[PDB]
Amino acid sequence: SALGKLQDVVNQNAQALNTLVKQLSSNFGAISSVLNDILSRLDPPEAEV
Amino acid sequence: ASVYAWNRKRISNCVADYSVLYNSASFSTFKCYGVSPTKLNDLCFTNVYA
Repeated sequence: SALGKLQDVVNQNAQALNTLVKQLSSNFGAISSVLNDILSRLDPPEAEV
Repeated sequence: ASVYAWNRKRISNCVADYSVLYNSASFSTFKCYGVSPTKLNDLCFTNVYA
């Protein structure tokens, strides 16, 4: 634990990036979290929503 | 069958042409919810039930 101060900064940056990439897997109330699935499955009037 | 004993048929291991369902005018209501009607020929499915 000698170099903990640098390791905390590295871990916080990597964890923030990891959470940012994890946010892509959430649909946020939509039918799916994948854009390609929505583009392939729906007409534009529902796809815009 | 009647609506209390509605008949459920599994559809699997087939290639399905849904374009004869869209282009047929015999259906009074042809309404899809989770999928576009014109994209049915472009997608692959499982757990198909009629």
